[PDB]
Amino acid sequence: GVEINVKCSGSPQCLKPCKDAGMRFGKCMNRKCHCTP
Repeated sequence: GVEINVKCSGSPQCLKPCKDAGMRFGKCMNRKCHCTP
């Protein structure tokens, strides 16, 4: 279960493990963002 949010662009928190595409679409930590802006 890695979908606890649909509004959290806390980049090194979501983006540190997803330092691959964009900064957001869903959750930061637990879910390291669904990085599709």
